[PDB]
Amino acid sequence: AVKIRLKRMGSKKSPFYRIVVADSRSPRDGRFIETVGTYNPLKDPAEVVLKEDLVLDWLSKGAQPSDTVRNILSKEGVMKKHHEAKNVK
Amino acid sequence: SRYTGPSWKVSRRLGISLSGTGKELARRPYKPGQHGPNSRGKVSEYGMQLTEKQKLRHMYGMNERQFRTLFIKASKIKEGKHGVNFMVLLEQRLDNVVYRLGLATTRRQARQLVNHGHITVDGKRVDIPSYHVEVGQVIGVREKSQNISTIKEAVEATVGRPAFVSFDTEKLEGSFTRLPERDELYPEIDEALVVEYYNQK
Amino acid sequence: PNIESAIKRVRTSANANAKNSSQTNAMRTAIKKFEEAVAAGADNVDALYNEAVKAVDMAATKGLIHKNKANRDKIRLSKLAK
Amino acid sequence: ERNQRKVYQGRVVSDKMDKTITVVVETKKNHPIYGKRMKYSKKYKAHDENNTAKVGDIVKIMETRPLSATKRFRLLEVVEEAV
RNA sequence: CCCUGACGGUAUCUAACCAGAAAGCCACGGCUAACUACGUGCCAGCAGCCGCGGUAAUACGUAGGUGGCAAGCGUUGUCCGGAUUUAUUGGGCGUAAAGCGAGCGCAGGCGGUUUCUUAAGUCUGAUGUGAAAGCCCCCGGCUCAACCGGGGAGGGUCAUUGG
RNA sequence: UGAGAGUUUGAUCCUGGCUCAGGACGAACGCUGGCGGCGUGCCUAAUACAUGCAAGUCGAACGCUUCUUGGAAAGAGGAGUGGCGGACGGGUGAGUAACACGUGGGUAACCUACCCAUCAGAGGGGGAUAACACUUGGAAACAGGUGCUAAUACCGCAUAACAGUUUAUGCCGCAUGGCAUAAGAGUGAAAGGCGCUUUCGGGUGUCGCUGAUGGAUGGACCCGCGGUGCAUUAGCUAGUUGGUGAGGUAACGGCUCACCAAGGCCACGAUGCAUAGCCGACCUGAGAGGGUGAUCGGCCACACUGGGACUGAGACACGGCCCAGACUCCUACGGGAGGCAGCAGUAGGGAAUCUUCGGCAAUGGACGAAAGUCUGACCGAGC
Repeated sequence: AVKIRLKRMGSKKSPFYRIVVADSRSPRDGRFIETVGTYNPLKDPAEVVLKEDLVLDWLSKGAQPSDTVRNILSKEGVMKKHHEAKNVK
Repeated sequence: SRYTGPSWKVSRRLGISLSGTGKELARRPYKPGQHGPNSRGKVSEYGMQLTEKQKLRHMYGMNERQFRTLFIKASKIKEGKHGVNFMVLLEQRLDNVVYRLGLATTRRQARQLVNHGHITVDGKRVDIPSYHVEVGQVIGVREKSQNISTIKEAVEATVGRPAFVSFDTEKLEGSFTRLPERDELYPEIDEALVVEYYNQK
Repeated sequence: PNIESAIKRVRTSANANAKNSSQTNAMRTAIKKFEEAVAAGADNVDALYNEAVKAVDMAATKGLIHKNKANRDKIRLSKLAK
Repeated sequence: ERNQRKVYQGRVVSDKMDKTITVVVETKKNHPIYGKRMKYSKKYKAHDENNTAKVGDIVKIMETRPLSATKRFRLLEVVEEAV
């Protein structure tokens, strides 16, 4: 059950998140496999940076996003590309 | 803490004016206390390095932790010397900028003006006196309420305006043109005794 | 036990143990029943070889021996009779 | 098989056991505080299909998998025989 | 399109009023910056090491003054430095501490000149790896700073393969 | 980026010890205290633990039963059979001087639920049981007996070999051997639920079910080298070291057996005794070094003390079972119950270390088609 989920990295009331691919048994801030982009809930139009050439490779191997990761992966047009590669060939 | 004492005993103990040449050492140029006029024998070469350090620390009214951190920071430049870069970083603090510009007579008055929230850099207010003013930033006088008694009068009587300070007396904007030099800055005390004082800290 | 779900696991696993042991003993006696007839040199010797093979195979689909144990078993028996 | 195991070199030391020989591989390594180079030795056990090689031989061995409680190597070839 | 905040009427911003509520701890004979009075009389006491105290004590106890730091200041305990005082870097053995009373010798350590060869040590190139956070370098965000984020270097006595 | 000083003498130079001037800390205590921000807070007894909470969920797998609106459909409760989860997350450092850990490799000796892809199936039968109803013994915890009942619960019969194994062929590798193709022999599975079209339509969407192969992810085993004191600790081993075969395991192997032999390790420190979780890192130093392994991340070990297995993809199991032991508690004397090194909290030890708080709004986790339900992880507040 590989996942693609968020990981908290702020101070106390100014949170920040790294987008990371981890085994689902791991702790939220513990071990992971690799990091895939960044996400900032402040900064009114929220800031996303991500590689999007590893997201498409993990997605095709059975990794699965959480609910917020799917929202910010569709705002970037990554889910459409998965759609157009899988069920189109 | 900062300091509130008689501020003039301080100059009589360093042997330097500290207040824009306005004379605290006019009468009785000796030290305070009973044993003032009756001086005594020589002073070590520890007393000399301590006296130089205290001269510089009391010039700009700061505390010992902050003085030492500023000194440690100036040591990471490696472009020039280490006492020159120190005494130049010392000048770029928002209190000296208000003193040099001319909106205040003393440095204590300038400190209270920047503490009580009457000045602005680039339009935005800034309240804390240890701020680091960079080169080319017009610091202003809170165009909300610039009609105060003492600021007005202390803009008129310009005792000293330097060769690195720019200013216009209508909008009340000033800025540093570029960084100063030792010839332009107290070539009287030191920067080598102070560097040695921190070798064995 | 304290937790309600820990109390159910006790009876569930007790029942699983009961039937698991029953079926393992079934398999073991089938195999031994073949061995005691190949050590005698008796007529009706290929039929019980077949039956022992089938016994092992069925135990492997009931989650009782892994799958490699079954390959090992069928190999050993094959080298004894056929 | 594109991955490769480890081969070594040494002189045979014991040949009493049946099908097994001890080979000493020798090397020099330095001292951590002071500089100079000391010599260092460790013994290996290797497998012998027929109890061939004898003492003083200079052999090569290769890493296999557990063949007993202690032996992990096999005998590749004999390079130079003692007389 | 529509729908959800425990913190919490929290941070923050604007108006009026008032210098009014907000400074202490250690030291002052030499090391080591900062001295005069009075009390007491080898007593009462002080000390990190030198050492003070028996009638004019800058060394004890108070007062006035002065020095260092400051919402803290001193004291005890633990560790590294100063300590080249275990010395690879980086010490010594005539008299200061220190050549076994003398030989013979197994293992070990170190070895004259030179031609060809090898490549174990030695030197060097390329590839993999040495997590993240830390120290460090550049850049950026909280009114500044602590703090927070982005991109790098560094760290192996490491492995493989080619000179 | 390498600063020194006092102190042996009547005076000196050298040797030499002792002391001081710098840093830092999970610190304690004396005097004294205005605020905000970010962090930190049982180092001692791995001592004994009152009280509350820390793991459940699914009615779209299945039969029952109670209500609110004699036949009525919905909404809200109750226990039960069945699935999945409870091996994660959270705590502590007692044991351990060894493949435990770090770094570098190997497995042609290996396993892997949920997740992604591919190929092929999904046929036809049977016997029960809890609940429920009645009934016995019980101080209780709880046990039995009779009768009826359901399923994705359970069991046989069919069909499937792409799996393993053996034979021939071709190619190949670092011994054992590996890959691909052809045959031969014995054998092995499976389950429905909710919808759409519904002329009988007999079709179909979706989620589940069985067999085989890959990926991913997680685990297992073997090896080189590296990090502690004592020689006022020199001998240690008898499944011990090797071979033959047999059993056994996911798997190679003295892993365990029967037989055969007499080997193995040690001054390059075996054996024994004492102390210690290991590392990224942290403090100090000009460097080489020296001293620590608290907050945070990774690996390991333990769960009142000591043995064992069972269920399961995975445990020899942190709020599971069985036996023994010490301790505590309830009893009608026949007997029963328990384990804060989870979060708070208490008594005790100590120079010494916090509230018996709010919420799942955010991030992560379990189950469910989903709304959702659970979460002392965690996000906040208090000292």
